[PDB]
Amino acid sequence: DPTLNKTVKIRQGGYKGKIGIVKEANGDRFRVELHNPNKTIPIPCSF
Amino acid sequence: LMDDDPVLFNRQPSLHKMSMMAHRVKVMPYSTFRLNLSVTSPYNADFDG
Amino acid sequence: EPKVNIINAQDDEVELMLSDVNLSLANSLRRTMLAEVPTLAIDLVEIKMNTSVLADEFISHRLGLIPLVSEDVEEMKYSRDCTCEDYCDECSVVLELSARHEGEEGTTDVYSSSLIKVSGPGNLNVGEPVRRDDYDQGILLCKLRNHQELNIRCIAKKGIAKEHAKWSPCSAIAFEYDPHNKLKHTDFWFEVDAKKEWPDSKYATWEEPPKPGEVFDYKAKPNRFYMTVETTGSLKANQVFSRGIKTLQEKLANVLFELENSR
Amino acid sequence: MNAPDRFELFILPDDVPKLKITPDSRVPNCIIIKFEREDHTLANLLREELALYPDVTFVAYKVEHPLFANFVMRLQTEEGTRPKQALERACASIINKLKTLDHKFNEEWNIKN
Amino acid sequence: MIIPVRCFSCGKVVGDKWDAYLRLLEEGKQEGDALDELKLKRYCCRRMVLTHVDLIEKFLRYNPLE
Amino acid sequence: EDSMIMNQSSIDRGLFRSLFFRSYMDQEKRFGISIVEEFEKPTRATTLRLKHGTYEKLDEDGLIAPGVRVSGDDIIIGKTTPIPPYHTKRDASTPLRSTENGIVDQVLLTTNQEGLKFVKVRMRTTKVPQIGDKFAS
Amino acid sequence: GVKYTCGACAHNFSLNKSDPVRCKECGHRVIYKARTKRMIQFDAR
RNA sequence: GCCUGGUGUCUUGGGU
Ligand SMILES: [Zn+2]
Ligand SMILES: [Zn+2]
Ligand SMILES: [Zn+2]
Repeated sequence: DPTLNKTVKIRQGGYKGKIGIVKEANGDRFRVELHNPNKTIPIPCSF
Repeated sequence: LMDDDPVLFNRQPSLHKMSMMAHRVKVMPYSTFRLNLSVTSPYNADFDG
Repeated sequence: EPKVNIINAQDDEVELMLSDVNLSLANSLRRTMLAEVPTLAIDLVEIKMNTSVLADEFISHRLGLIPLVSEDVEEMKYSRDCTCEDYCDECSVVLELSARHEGEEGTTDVYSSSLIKVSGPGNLNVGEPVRRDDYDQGILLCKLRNHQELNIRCIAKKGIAKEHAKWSPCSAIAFEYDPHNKLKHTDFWFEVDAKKEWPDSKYATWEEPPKPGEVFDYKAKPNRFYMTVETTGSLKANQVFSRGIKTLQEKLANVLFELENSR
Repeated sequence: MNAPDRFELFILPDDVPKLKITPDSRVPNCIIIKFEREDHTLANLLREELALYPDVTFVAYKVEHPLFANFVMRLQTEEGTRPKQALERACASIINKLKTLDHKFNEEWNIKN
Repeated sequence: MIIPVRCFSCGKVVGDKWDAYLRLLEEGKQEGDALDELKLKRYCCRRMVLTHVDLIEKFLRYNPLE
Repeated sequence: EDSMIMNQSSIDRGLFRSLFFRSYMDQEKRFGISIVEEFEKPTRATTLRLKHGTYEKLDEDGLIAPGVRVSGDDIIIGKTTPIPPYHTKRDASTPLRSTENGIVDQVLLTTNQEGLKFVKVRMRTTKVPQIGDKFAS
Repeated sequence: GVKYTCGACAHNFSLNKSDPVRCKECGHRVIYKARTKRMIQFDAR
């Protein structure tokens, strides 16, 4: 997949506007390591 | 691990048999183990660390 | 039937007596003003340069605590409810700060008055860091010495105190009732004589002492609740009391809606 | 690391109803109302109001665990009245009292302005 | 480290009163009276100003690392 | 039984919050006349038995830069050792401790008494009081 | 290539790893990496 | 295109 480890911004949801990095991109549901709190979240690709 | 699974719970030093009793899991937020207060006595447990 | 008698008033605190209501309503009003009255507060800090002696999130943490003018916040949407792509003019205020010390001597103190509003939902009066006067520099953020620079971009968002205490419009809420303990809701601790050892309420002269003969009225209920609402300047005191009532109404309204729709 | 999101206190998940009514068939005319994403703030307000109505024979609530923002209320009424209807009446009374209360504060406020 | 923005216990803003407090001490006022003039009446707010220790003046002396 | 309730709003305004700092040190070792380890971003094609974590936060000098957030098992110092008798080296890199996270704060680069390259990476994070943390009068 | 900073005189310069580890200006042997190009965000909580 | 290895022996300081 061509978007792992590239920096990302979230445009919908409660985490809208936050920076992150794609930690794991298995399918449809991504794992973004958010920068702002020390947590890695599951998130849909539309976001 | 899910609700009502039995697990064996234990505090060292295991001086007698009620140092190891089976409890039912309830999954909860935050990172401590929670005990109902009336079991602190057989474990000789308290919450000072 | 509820009655109000305002004992004192000024911009940032209202002292008032509340009467002919239930205890639970006075308490729910107290809680709502602390916890659920929306305000505006910094919630995202983009640090492009920070060569000061303070750590990055330390400075960011102080920024979140700066009270912002939140007067027109009711027409503003929550970020989580907006239909747009990333942020925009309808769900956030953008603030900017830039300080620097030129010269090999002395210290440049960075104050909250250097926060410059850059955009915002015009022409609503929201987003300026609150000031007492016009010559008041405000809240100390950092201190700089020769060649140290601080250049940050802050995103302010609408929120409520349930999520984080920086969004609370109140500070303390003083609250008391029945200064002579006629209802007997407390049983006083004493060494020798309970009346001499316990100080008087500051509202002792607003109600009359129990007569020495008087029997206990087991039907009397609490009925007069004196409270003082102090604010931080993010909202005026009269707005907080009004919006507390308003917010509490929609919550009850929302419950009422759900019952007539579940059938 | 295991702290839950603080916004979960008031934001309702899409598959979770704000309000759920079930019967308590063990006694006649009794319902259990589960309130999601609410506090003592709402609950205590409704509870006292309801208790002063003549046709409410039992009202109580508990917040079962402070780490979860919910509570459950139990409401039993006598045979004539339907509990769910009585709850609507309690709601409208308080909305009215607060509307009145907001009005009387505004009037008194301008005089001190 | 540097004066807190808010009182921990009640939330009243105290981060704008630190400069005013040091100036009052030069004029010879006693600590209790200085706090009184600033209208910090509850003792939760008073602890914040009375017991803060200003270490940032010491950290700035270490000649900048750029 | 000796626990205590803390006011969550006090924590929000900064009560008992603290900084935490951890430093990692590494240096190049000598195994022969011209056989030395080398700081670099190791290419997967030329180095065997690579770690499972991400290498994408290293710059070209083999060192991570200040300001980048790191999580557990991320590589922050890339170093290789050649295999004795291409495709000749073995990874000898240092990952962040698995239970930690934070921001890289400062990276020292220098040489030691023996003249080989020498680095230190200090990481900072902030610890916020929570259920289970310990306090005492 | 990579920005550095002199621990004594604060001159900025680059090095492509094979250069010796010193400051061009004063010869100081303690140097520091400059901060990342990327933007850093914090939640101010 | 599945598998996937990072040390030991001490000493010292601590927790209940
Ligand atoms: Zn918007
Ligand atoms: Zn205080
Ligand atoms: Zn130099």
